[PDB]
Amino acid sequence: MVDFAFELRKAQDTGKIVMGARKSIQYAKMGGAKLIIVARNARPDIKEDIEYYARLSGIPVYEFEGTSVELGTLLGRPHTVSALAVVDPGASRILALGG
Repeated sequence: MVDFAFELRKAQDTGKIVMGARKSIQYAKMGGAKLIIVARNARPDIKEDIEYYARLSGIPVYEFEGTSVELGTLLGRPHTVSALAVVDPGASRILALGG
């Protein structure tokens, strides 16, 4: 099974990700990510904008089952992260979550 926590870290360390709602929306807009991940408690309008821009470009969106606190912690940050975009999956299987 594709293990979200492990593969996300592996993408972070061997590929390229960008963190936060601001950059995640930008990258969805420009068609410059391969997956957008949102925390379950991402702000409704931010979820909706991400889902919309990703749909325009054919970019899958995956909702992480935990909070932005948990997502931040997984990503090695002492702050919330409510969304991120995987630009390059590196050696990871993270894009399998896009279905």
